[PDB]
Amino acid sequence: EEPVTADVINPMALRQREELREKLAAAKEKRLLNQKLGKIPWLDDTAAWIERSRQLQKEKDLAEKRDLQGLTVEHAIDSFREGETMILTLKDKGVLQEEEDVLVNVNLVDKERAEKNVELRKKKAQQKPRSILSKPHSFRLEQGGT
Amino acid sequence: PTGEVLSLVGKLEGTRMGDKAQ
Amino acid sequence: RYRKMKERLGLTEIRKQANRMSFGEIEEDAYQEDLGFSLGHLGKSGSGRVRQTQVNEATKARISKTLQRTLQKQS
Amino acid sequence: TGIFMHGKIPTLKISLIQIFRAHLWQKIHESIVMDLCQVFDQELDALEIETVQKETIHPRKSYKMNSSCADILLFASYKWNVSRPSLLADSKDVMDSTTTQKYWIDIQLRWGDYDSHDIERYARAKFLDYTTDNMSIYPSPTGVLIAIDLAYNLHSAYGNWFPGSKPLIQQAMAKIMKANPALYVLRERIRKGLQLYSSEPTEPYLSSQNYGELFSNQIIWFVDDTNVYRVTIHKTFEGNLTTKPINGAIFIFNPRTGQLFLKIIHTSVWAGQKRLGQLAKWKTAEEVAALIRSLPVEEQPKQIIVTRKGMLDPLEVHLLDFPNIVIKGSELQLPFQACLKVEKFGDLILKATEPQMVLFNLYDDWLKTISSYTAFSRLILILRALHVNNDRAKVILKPDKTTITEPHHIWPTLTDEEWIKVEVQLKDLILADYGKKNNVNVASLTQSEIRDIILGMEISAPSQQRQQIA
Amino acid sequence: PPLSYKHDTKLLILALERLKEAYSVKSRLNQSQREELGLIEQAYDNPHE
Amino acid sequence: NEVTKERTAQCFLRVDDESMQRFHNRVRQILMASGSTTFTKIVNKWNTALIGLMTYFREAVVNTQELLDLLVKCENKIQTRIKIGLNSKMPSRFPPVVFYTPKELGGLGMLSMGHVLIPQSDLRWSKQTDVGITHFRSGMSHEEDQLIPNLYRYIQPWESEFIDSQRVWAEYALKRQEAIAQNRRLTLEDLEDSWDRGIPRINTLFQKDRHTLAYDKGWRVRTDFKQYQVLKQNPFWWTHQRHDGKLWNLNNYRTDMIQALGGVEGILEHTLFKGTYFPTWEGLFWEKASGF
Amino acid sequence: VDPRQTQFGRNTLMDMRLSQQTVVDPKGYLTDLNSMIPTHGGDINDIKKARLLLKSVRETNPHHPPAWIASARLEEVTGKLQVARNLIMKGTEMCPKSEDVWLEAARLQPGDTAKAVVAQAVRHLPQSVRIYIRAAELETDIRAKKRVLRKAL
RNA sequence: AGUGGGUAAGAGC
Repeated sequence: EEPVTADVINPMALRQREELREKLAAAKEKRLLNQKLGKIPWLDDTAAWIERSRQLQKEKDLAEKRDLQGLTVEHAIDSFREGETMILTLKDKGVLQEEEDVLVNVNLVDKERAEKNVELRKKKAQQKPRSILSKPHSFRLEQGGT
Repeated sequence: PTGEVLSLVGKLEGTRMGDKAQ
Repeated sequence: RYRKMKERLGLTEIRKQANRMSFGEIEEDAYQEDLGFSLGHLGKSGSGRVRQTQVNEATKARISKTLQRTLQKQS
Repeated sequence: TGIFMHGKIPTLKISLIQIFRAHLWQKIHESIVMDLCQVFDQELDALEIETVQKETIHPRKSYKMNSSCADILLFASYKWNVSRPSLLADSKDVMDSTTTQKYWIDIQLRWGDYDSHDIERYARAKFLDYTTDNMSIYPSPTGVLIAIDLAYNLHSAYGNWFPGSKPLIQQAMAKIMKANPALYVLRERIRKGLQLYSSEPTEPYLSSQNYGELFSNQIIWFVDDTNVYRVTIHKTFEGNLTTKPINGAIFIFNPRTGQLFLKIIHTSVWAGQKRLGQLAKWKTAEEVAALIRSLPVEEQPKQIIVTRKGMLDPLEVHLLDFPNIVIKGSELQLPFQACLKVEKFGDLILKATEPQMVLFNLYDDWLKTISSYTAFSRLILILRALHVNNDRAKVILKPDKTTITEPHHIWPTLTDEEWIKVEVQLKDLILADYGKKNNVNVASLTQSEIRDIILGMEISAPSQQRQQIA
Repeated sequence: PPLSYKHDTKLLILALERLKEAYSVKSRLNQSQREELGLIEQAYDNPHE
Repeated sequence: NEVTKERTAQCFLRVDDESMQRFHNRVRQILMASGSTTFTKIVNKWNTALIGLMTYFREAVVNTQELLDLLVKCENKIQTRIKIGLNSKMPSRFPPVVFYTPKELGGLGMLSMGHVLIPQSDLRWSKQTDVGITHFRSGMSHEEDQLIPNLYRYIQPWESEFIDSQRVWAEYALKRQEAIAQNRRLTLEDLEDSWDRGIPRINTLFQKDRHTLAYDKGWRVRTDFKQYQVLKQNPFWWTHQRHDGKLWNLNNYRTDMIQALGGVEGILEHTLFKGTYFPTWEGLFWEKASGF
Repeated sequence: VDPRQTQFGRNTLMDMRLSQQTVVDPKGYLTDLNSMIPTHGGDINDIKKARLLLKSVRETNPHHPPAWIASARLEEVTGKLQVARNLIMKGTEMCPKSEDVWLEAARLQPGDTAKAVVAQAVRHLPQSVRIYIRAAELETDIRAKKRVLRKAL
């Protein structure tokens, strides 16, 4: 057929333009910083400074005379038995990852993994197997009460 | 489109050596 | 003896990172005398190491026993 | 294979033989055929399908490129208004072309090249040739042919279209191209042959095979930040289940001498912070670096092992002044977050009104009679048991009322043989509880398996169809 | 070369670097090359000897 | 002239016949010692020889048409050897993307001192999105078939090199003499425009071992005489990277070679990359050798 | 570069902990007025990953002077000596109490700019004396040295 | 212009 010319993806050009944009941004920030940084008798007389120091010394002598919770947990409501209390900790996430800070219990994770593994052992929209597998019950907190 | 390397004798004399370099 | 020989001939962390070459991101050849030599991910961005890969001293270069004997004689 | 080789390239012959070993082409055809069978069996009422049959074909049908036969046959309920044959991306269809009661489906796999990889044109050409071919055998004159270029992962369907078939087939084939066990095997084998990876480098990664190499006279620091930001949640039958944040404890444990360092963090730190997780990570890294700076050079650690993988990045940032201090990740989950479950720790950190740092000796006095390796093994077994039950484990801790925990240390003082008996009882506890959650007998486990369970190994397989390797 | 030469060390370092550049790319070393490298490193660890 | 400041004389340069014979011998021994040798090793040896010759004899190639013919002949020899290595039969329409692809993208990364045209039919790729399969060409430009950039234009002539070096060193002397008075060390900031210009490249001033190198004297003679100690001939027998700096930059050449080939997208279209189903080309790396 | 030459010739801390019949052994916090690790260039392998991580530290802990110092020194050893100045200025606008950031600013910025930065430090922190000594060192004029020292006193 | 340099080996029916 007749195609359409696409933009060429050149990693060298990408790095060069990234460096150029960084340099331009750094120059702009330097100008903006210098905009603020560029706004800053007794300076030479020793006897005048001595007198001023003495007068400041005597002046000093005369003067001396929980509601903060709105995050989510990676568990179901029924996973928590009413008659027991548990400790909920943070879930291990990469620092650079910017997902929601979910809250998690280690014992319930162990139980969920065991039952999931058990489910797999027992097992032994359209196209569910390739969607629910290759493509986590939770509830959010409100003022510390759910 | 043969894939063979052609000799640039008598070729591209409209270009210097310091061009296409910053 | 097998453990010592495996440590001596085993792949080191810096050597393991040396033969890893970053896809797409082209690196300028820092060896004028030979273009066929590169450090790979060693010293290259995206290597997955924030800190520098230290030197495995188990791969230190040392002389033979007979060379040590000859050096001691020539001393 | 369906791959055509133009000129013998012995290296490429070997490579393609290895990639498609163990009859991979036939298995890929089987996987695609069965995925289409399932996706049509799901939508059998909305498409007016009476039934769907997986047509039998020759064992070597996947290689039959000169001719072709039907693989999937669709039986109409009463009548299907087959439209004019067209490409898969052609949304427009002249629906009323011919009525029929069958809809055969053919599936072709090809290894495309640079010049020949346009799968739409290939699909149309193959459909026309096979339909008009006398050697090609098909039940009805109405059907569709789906061609897949594995070398470029390009899928397209050409041919007849009964009502509602185009969107369903488009979505189904997009899903199968995105995810498919046989296709995944093909991708993995190609990646292995080409020897390129999607940024999964090899770094020190503590497992159950190098666990023995840990037991050396070098200085080791296990750093844990699991118990930094945590809350207590309790469920009220009358109202609603509610939470309350509590103090956190960073572990800087040392297996060599049991010098366990607690960084106690008051809840007041998370006052105006909108991202608690990474803040806790950076706080832990800062405290670890400060502790290493505090200690003299001789006692400074050389290996820092973290149970969680979240400390691999921050520590290296805050340990940027200590290059000879290697940091090891731990695939095995050492139960160190459960040490706060000891009655001597949770109360202490919950009534600590200000952040501070405390030292403990997890090996109370055992080092007087056992080496620090045995002390560490016993300690990790005790923590595994405590994380498992925390109730029967407490009972096993004291076998008799004579065993009294003095306030000077944490674990009860017992005789050597009493320690042996408590250890074996705790091992039985752990094995029995693992069997409770895995329906496996204790005797069913082997020595290596029991060691793995104590360390924290698990076995799972949601996609076992990779059994097609065999 | 005196026993108290100011540049007695820089020259040795430069000579060792020049000798070592013979194997900057050699992926494999036989016995002669490894003995040479061992002698170079032993001289580098104890410059005075 | 240094007094009249006029063009009193004209200097015509040429590559010596002995140098051409030596280069041909080097290429011949590269090729004949390739019965059991990886293609990448051969391409790297050829690239090293070519950069040595072109950087040493820049401005002298242009007048030596015999050298141009020898260069393109040897490049064709290398390509023929690689093609024979692939299959024991000469390709009829072999494409240049295999040879002139940078080694990180899986290619051989061979430097071309010649004139190789890329057929337009080799600059088209295809991509499948939800709407369907779309086709892309490399360039909107309506010109002849794409020509890979030639190393010729990516080496600055010696006359320009020396004039630029003199200007840069005068500027550096002025900066140093005006910074001694105000008592500030040159801190890499004002020495950024004049970075890779002077013949004793300014990068050598900022080199890590700039103190211990100052006591290395007579290094050019040692480098020349090194051929009597090492079994391998040194293409850069005349300069030292540490002492003299890097006198050639291939960043622009490889940039324009990636650009001419249609970019990473087209180059990988020529490869099995889309057959690996990798979502992107960014977070990937190679491994030179397998575990076994 | 050393001016003699011619054509032919990090992430620190602030909290330390002292190490010395009970079970609880608390350690008192120790603070240090200065924490200046040398440049120690070449120890960072992934420049981009380290830059991203230090940016994340700066975002998460804006009042941590070691974060700004480490980020600026990483930029400096990288060679981007302008973004290091910008980062230090942002830190000074964010951590006026710690004089280490201001001292790093004086170290990085050229003469007049660093003098103005030290004056801004005096505005924010007129009690610390290290900035005064640094400004005296920068001010080449004997009269300027006298002025800055008398302002300090 | 051109032929080739493009035979997988194996098991008995």
